[PDB]
Amino acid sequence: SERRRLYPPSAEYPDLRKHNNCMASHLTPAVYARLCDKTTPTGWTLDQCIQTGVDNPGHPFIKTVGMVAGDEETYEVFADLFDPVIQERHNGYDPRTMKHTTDLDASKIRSGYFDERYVLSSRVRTGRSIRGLSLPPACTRAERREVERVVVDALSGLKGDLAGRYYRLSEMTEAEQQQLIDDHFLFDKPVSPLLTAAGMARDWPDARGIWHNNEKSFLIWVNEEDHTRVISMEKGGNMKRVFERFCRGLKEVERLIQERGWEFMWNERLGYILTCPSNLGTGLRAGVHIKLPLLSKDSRFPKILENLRLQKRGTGGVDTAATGGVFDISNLDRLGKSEVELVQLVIDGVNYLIDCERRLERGQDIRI
Amino acid sequence: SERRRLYPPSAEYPDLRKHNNCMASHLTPAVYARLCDKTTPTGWTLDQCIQTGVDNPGHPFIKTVGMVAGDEETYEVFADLFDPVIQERHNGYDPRTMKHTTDLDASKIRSGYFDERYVLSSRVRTGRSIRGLSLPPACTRAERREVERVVVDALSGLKGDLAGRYYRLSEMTEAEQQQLIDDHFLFDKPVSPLLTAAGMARDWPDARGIWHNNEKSFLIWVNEEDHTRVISMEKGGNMKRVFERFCRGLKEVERLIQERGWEFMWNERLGYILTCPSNLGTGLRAGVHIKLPLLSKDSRFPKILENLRLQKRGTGGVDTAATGGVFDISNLDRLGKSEVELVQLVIDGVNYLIDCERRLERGQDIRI
Amino acid sequence: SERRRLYPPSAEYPDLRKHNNCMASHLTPAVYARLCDKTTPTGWTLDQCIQTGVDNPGHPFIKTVGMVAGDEETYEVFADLFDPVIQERHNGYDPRTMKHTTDLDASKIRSGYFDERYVLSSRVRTGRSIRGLSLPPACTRAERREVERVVVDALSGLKGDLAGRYYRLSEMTEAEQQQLIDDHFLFDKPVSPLLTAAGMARDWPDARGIWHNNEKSFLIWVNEEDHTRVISMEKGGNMKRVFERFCRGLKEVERLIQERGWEFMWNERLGYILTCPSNLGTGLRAGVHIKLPLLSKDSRFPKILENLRLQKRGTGGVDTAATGGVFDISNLDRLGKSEVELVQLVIDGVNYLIDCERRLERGQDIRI
Amino acid sequence: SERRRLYPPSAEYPDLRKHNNCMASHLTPAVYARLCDKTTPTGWTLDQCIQTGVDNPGHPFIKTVGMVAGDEETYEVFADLFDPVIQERHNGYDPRTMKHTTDLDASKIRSGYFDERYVLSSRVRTGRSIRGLSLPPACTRAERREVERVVVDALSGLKGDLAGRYYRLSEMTEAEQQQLIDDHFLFDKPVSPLLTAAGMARDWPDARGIWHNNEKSFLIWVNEEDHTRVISMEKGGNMKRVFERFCRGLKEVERLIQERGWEFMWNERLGYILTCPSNLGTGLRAGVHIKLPLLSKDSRFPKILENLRLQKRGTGGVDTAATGGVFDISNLDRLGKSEVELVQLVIDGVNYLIDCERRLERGQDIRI
Amino acid sequence: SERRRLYPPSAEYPDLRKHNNCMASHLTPAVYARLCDKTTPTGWTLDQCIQTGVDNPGHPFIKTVGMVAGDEETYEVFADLFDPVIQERHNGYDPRTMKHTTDLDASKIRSGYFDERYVLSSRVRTGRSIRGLSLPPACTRAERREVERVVVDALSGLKGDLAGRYYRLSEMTEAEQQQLIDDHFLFDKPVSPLLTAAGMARDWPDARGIWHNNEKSFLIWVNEEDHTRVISMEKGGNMKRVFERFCRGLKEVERLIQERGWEFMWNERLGYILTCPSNLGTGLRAGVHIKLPLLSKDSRFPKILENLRLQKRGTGGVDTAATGGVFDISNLDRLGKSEVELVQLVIDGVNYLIDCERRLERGQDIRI
Ligand SMILES: Nc1ncnc2c1ncn2[C@@H]1O[C@H](COP(=O)(O)OP(=O)(O)O)[C@@H](O)[C@H]1O
Ligand SMILES: Nc1ncnc2c1ncn2[C@@H]1O[C@H](COP(=O)(O)OP(=O)(O)O)[C@@H](O)[C@H]1O
Ligand SMILES: Nc1ncnc2c1ncn2[C@@H]1O[C@H](COP(=O)(O)OP(=O)(O)O)[C@@H](O)[C@H]1O
Ligand SMILES: Nc1ncnc2c1ncn2[C@@H]1O[C@H](COP(=O)(O)OP(=O)(O)O)[C@@H](O)[C@H]1O
Ligand SMILES: Nc1ncnc2c1ncn2[C@@H]1O[C@H](COP(=O)(O)OP(=O)(O)O)[C@@H](O)[C@H]1O
Ligand SMILES: CN(CC(=O)O)C(=N)N
Ligand SMILES: CN(CC(=O)O)C(=N)N
Ligand SMILES: CN(CC(=O)O)C(=N)N
Ligand SMILES: CN(CC(=O)O)C(=N)N
Ligand SMILES: CN(CC(=O)O)C(=N)N
Ligand SMILES: [Mg+2]
Ligand SMILES: [Mg+2]
Ligand SMILES: [Mg+2]
Ligand SMILES: [Mg+2]
Ligand SMILES: [Mg+2]
Repeated sequence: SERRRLYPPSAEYPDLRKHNNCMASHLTPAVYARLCDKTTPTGWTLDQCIQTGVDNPGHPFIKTVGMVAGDEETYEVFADLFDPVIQERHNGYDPRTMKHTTDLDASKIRSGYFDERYVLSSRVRTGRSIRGLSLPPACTRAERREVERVVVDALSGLKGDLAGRYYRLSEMTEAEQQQLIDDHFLFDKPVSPLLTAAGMARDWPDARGIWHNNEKSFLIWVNEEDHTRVISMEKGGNMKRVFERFCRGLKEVERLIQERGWEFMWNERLGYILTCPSNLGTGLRAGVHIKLPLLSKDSRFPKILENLRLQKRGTGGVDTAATGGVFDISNLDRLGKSEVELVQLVIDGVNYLIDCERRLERGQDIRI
Repeated sequence: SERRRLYPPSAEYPDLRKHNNCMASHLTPAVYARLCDKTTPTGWTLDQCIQTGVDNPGHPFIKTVGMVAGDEETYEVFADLFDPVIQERHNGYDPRTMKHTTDLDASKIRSGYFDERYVLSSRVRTGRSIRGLSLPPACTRAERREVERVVVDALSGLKGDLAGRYYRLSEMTEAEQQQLIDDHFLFDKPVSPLLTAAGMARDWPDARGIWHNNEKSFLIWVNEEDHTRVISMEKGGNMKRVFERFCRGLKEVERLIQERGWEFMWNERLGYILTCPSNLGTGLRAGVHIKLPLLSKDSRFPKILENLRLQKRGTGGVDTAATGGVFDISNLDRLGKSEVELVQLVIDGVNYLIDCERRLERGQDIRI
Repeated sequence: SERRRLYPPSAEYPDLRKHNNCMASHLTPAVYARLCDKTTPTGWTLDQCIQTGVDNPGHPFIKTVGMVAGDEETYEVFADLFDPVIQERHNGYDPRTMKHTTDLDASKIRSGYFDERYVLSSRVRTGRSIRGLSLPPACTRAERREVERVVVDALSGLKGDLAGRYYRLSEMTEAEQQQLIDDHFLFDKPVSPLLTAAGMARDWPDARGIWHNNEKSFLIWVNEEDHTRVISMEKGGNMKRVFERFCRGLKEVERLIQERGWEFMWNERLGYILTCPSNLGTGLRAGVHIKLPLLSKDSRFPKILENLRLQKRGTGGVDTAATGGVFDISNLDRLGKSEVELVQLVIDGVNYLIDCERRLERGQDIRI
Repeated sequence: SERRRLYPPSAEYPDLRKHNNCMASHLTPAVYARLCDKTTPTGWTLDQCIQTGVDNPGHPFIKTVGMVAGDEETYEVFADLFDPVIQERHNGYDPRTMKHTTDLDASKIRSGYFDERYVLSSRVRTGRSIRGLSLPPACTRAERREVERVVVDALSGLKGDLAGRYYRLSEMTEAEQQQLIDDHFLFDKPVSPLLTAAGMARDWPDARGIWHNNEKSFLIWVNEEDHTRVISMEKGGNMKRVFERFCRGLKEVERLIQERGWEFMWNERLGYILTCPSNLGTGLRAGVHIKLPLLSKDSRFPKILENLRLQKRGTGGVDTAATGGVFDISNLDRLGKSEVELVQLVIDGVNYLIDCERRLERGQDIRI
Repeated sequence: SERRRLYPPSAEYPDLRKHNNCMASHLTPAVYARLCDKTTPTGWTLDQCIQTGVDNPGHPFIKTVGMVAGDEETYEVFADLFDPVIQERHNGYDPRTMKHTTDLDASKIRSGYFDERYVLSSRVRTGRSIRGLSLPPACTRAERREVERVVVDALSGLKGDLAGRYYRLSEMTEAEQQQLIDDHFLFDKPVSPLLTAAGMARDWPDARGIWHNNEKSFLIWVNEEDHTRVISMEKGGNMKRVFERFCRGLKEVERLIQERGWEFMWNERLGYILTCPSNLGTGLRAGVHIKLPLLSKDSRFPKILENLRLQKRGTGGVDTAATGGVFDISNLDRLGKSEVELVQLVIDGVNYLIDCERRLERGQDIRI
């Protein structure tokens, strides 16, 4: 009968009295009640959006957004809650008002060769989603396999230095996977609290893989946390070369993907659409491992990092803790700035941190 | 969204831990859960069926059914709950298995003349509903006005001794209504707990009325608790004449109503459909007021009345209390027996009560 | 078939040729026809809105609105009929044009101490509804129980002077309920014509209760006529202290209710949404009992009360009559004025009344 | 809203207190209420079925059925009312139980030559409906034009003696139409009470016509009262030749119609479906005009005609009255008997009438 | 279940990596994804629109549009893809912005008499569609037969010189059809790649025909590639007479068609709606066969033709190749210019070609 009553929205309201994520900070009964009936065309709902944040009040060693997107329409359907979260997460960028700009030209990255005695590694990463296919939080098995096929067929066309091979996760022995992970190449096993709580570990390891070139300097993760993750690595401090290779490889990958009639999720308001709102815009993370000695001598690190808009994760893995003083330092914000700007910002911040190696002098300037 | 959850049926289950009506006795969580989604074509629901019983755990000075019907389909839609209630209320008659038979022949009711020193009044009543129109618990204003028009137009054709007039309740002064009520002719004001709790007092006194003959021995209540209530009264103990007049007048009224294309609610399983399950079948109540000085001398009355299947109400209605020793004693069951049988049963029971009035002897036989 | 015809709206139009309530005054065939198809999302309809007014043309000893709301959406869905009624009931306030403002500050209400020889009691009351739950006229059993649980859990957090206990109506003996009612604390039994006609007495006494502090100066009625009624009472003429306690207790109750994810029905156009349109806005009634020998000497009372915008009800109960010259005099209008303004208005009116009623002089100024 | 009530079926029940047609005889409130919601796939309803009977209580000089069909499905959808009417109209044939048989063989119809001094004309007629197209009572303009095109294209193939031409009613001058009607060839103007009341005169004379052979002994009415009416006429009493020509022409017409992918409405339970239930089965009417001076000498005619199952219409149509003693005497029943049987029955009845006509003796045997 | 996923639009995107038609040039993944859900009221879809272009990447000896329309609504529903195609196909005409104008006046077309030693034939053609009926790509058998009936009935009214006869394709022997085709009168057999791939050859030769006058100078193709194709032919270079006859015959045909209540597909934005977007606007093709000896001497022919906006097809048939040096040279664009303008343009271009024979001089001016 239509006379039966539904549970009022406040009855479903989550208990966030001890949570410490942006979703919990920006979620109110009014917003929840307003959005609790809406749904994206593929069936994504607000509860599925905020489940990861509800289940994870903490999650060291960083501040978590606590939300994910199930498809492209999510960011538009639930904008009333995503917009404040995006604005807070990206230090003031306002998706409602301003637009995002992207340029990939390493030529404007003049300089950018770190001290080889302090870095030991440099990486540049981005993510990409295929339009028309649900994101990992919501994708079914068929959609995930479709993403894998599209990406593999497109990547088969890479030639020259970028020429490489695809390795299916389900077809590689445990020893090979462990070796790849320990070498910082392959993505870790599905143990991240966000990955599990959001539902991105379903059907593991089906349809996940890694496509890498022979030198293993160019890599592409398929179906780990985004549809694709394009990575350029180098065991050194030559961020300039890493970024140049990353730019050319990304351009080639985009061209080959678009050749087959597939286009990437993208809108000028948000840039490139990805699952975590923290990866919107460029989705670019340019970072470096940093030397164990000397940087072990820092005391007021968090304030300096926050003022430089740099995020510090432990050694390999955001879910891990720094061992021996080695830190993965990268940019914090990815939306509102272009890739060249973000890479230059990372270079400047890391150079500032290096200059702050006061093993011979004293005093830190912080220098907001 | 379709992902929202409804209140489970047990959440709506009434609290009947102190109720004393047949609905409360025969209502169980399984039945409520099974029937809580169903609804009659006009929108009647189980909650509306059992509201009067839920709101009225007590209601002296009789045992109440605690249910009503909103339309003809109710008794079929919610039969899983009405059938046990009907069976218990009508001392074993099983609506599922057996059928109801009706005969209105005042020839086979020989005798039936009480002692004028003990009765002082004799009345015979029945009810009738117009098919296609909602019952008073659920009828809207338009439906009630339609019932009034149909009944008044049909009754305009009564001729001879039965010839009479219609008096609209909204058009009679308070003094006239009080005089009619105090004379036991007109129905009382809408104060009955069943009438109020079931919703039969909505829009009072709109479309309610009384059609009576000049001698006021033949009366018809329009829209009080059933669509029509046909009554034959006589200030005496001559039940034979009262029943003869009642039978002929009822036959004429039925003929005139059917002449215009309207038919009465009726099915051979239940007989004549009325709002209260206690009035099903014949819907016939034949009773007599009883002497004040004499029957005040009874002590074990309730057992004798129950064994004779006679119900005792106070003078001036069921909601009042007997004063001075005058009681309204009528038949208790109306379904499964024919009108002639019920009238003969009432006569036999009243004669037994008169015989038991032994102011000169002692000892009551009870005589189940 | 779709060729079947519906009863035209005028066929359902109520017969209000003798009614004396605002609904009857402002209801016209055009409005009824326009609104007779609409319905709130929960199924509330215009007929259910106006049933109480249709059934009750009179109801001394005050002028009745004759309408109720089944949920929050009602006031918006049937605004074409509620707006004129609200405007007339609240002496000119126009819900369409102007806005409502609320301030609960016991600082700006200086003075407010009556004469102990003329008052004997001072009370301040307000009502509150939980958003997302149907109002008492339309609420089901599950919704009523949900309201009770939310309110009881929230009120369990009151500490200090306000600390108190909840008493369930179904679990208190008749003697205790009678003692509480006779002491002016508990709400009366469900006999009010409005309460019965509107359908607010369904399932009584299930899920109704009273939460009061140890001193019984702070009380909260649960599910009588609104979802909650917050009351602060004191046997004396010290309205200042009563209002201060009322303000602080109300603020604490609102905070505790909102802590659990529930919010009160409220919109700046109408203020706080309640069942009766006469309680909209602040929903605040500040009143005092009156000494028996004294105000019994008044003769032109009604004009003075109307000019002061004060309502006069009998001793305890709007449905009762004044006995021994003891009157419950409170403010008449609740929407368009703030709580401080209403309390000051009540104080000024009562002080004027005390200044009037001259056993040593003669002549009443009326003083519009 | 779904809470609005519909007019109860008895409110729409027709007033048949003075009607004298089979529909009025066999229509009861129960049947009307049961069937008043049903409808054929094309939208035909019971009211449209019985409109002609409701509007025409009388209609001399015969007994009328008072019903029509809007399409093939009607006879199945409203069988609960058509079946008793068909049974009464066709002297006991039971559509529910027995089946209809058809044979068109002019070999087994030996004899059949009336007295040329008494007949002056012999005619044989049948009707046919095209399956998939609404009947004249319900057909739209497009459907009527489709019927006309199908019939004309099929009839263009008639060769030899049957070769003829189509004449469109809208393209023939009033003088030509009057001459054709007065010669008993063309159908009369749309003035029949049945034709007008049922709705078969809509858009007249659009898409109506007559296709006749050069000798005008073979004719086909298009869209007058059935989709097609096949007629074979002759002057004199040579019924055998008329029936032989009728049979061969009908067979050829059926073959040509079926060649184009169209089939006739037909089911073994009812035979050939036509608008009026009186034309079901064979739909065959074989009749003769009869002598003016002579049969004017009959006195007990109606009983003899009824006992012979012969119907007597006036000359120049059913709606006219016999002039000068000339009568159109044909078979009364068309369903349950085969065409050969019906023609033989007509011959036997007319021969009996001739034998009883001779006034040289006295006494009529009636001879049921 | 609603949780099942659909193939993403890019999965259905056609593979056009080697196609050479305007649809392939102007089709992009974004447009396909945007339009792949839409559909005209009759069920036409984008895939059905572009099937012919997808299946035919080449098709000498001209540039093909690669699209067709299934009904009138197509050009509006899929305008996002048809508009750029129309603009490119009609040398800059913008359907979104500008409007189309039509005038058929053979008075303002003075001159127009070619050299009889170079032409040997002149023809003027247009197409017309009946509003409310699906176009040949999507029309069912019933719709095609309806078009045939409407056109034949209308054309039966042609009188005088234009008087002619209809010849049904299914009723003419192979020899007659071959003779008509070889004489350049009848349309070729259904072998055109566009006709087959678009679905215009379904049910061949049902409901196709040719209506021509006795002199065979005025012809009308029924149901070949448009609903109607009106043609005026004449051996020789007297284009003025051909165009005059064409104009008067077209006006008469339009009048006769409109007399019966049928109107032609037409809107001022696009002109006359036809299946191929290359025939929009006037739908007019005025052309001439050209001399074999002399025009065989052309060397830079294609550039001259393109600059003159003239299209060159082989001898009879767009799908055939020029034999012996005889070419069918007509106007290329049909939308944005009026019929008189197009005919004058054709005359000027053909005269320029004649003057460029240069059998006695040297040098071609091209003369854009
Ligand atoms: N500067 C770096 N040098 C080498 N490896 C890195 C660097 N930054 C990240 N990685 C590798 O990336 C993997 C996953 O890191 P994660 O915190 O998930 O980064 P992301 O945000 O790109 O997922 C780790 O196994 C780590 O070894
Ligand atoms: N035997 C009787 N004699 C006189 N009046 C009677 C008798 N029985 C019932 N009544 C009258 O009928 C009225 C209503 O009685 P009630 O118990 O409601 O009857 P019902 O069973 O028809 O509802 C009362 O005012 C009462 O006086
Ligand atoms: N000034 C007062 N002093 C003591 N009790 C009061 C006062 N005003 C109202 N009450 C109590 O409130 C109860 C209900 O009063 P009612 O007319 O319903 O007011 P409300 O409009 O708040 O419901 C009564 O039982 C009465 O005793
Ligand atoms: N035996 C006959 N001879 C000549 N004409 C006849 C004969 N029977 C019928 N008709 C003609 O048929 C026409 C219509 O008759 P009608 O009663 O409508 O027959 P039907 O019921 O078959 O339509 C009349 O004009 C009448 O002249
Ligand atoms: N100038 C012309 N003279 C004679 N016949 C022509 C001429 N132009 C076209 N045709 C005839 O038209 C027929 C079909 O030509 P087609 O290329 O389909 O033109 P359209 O675009 O009008 O269909 C051919 O059989 C051809 O003989
Ligand atoms: C650790 N997280 C969550 C976040 O960035 O807030 C990732 N999206 N990787
Ligand atoms: C008193 N009652 C209730 C009952 O019979 O149970 C009436 N239906 N009158
Ligand atoms: C007495 N009433 C009715 C009214 O205020 O009109 C209450 N709502 N309490
Ligand atoms: C006269 N009628 C009606 C009837 O047969 O009842 C015709 N159907 N022709
Ligand atoms: C040859 N074609 C295709 C085209 O014009 O592109 C025809 N529509 N005739
Ligand atoms: Mg990661
Ligand atoms: Mg009663
Ligand atoms: Mg109250
Ligand atoms: Mg006829
Ligand atoms: Mg062609």
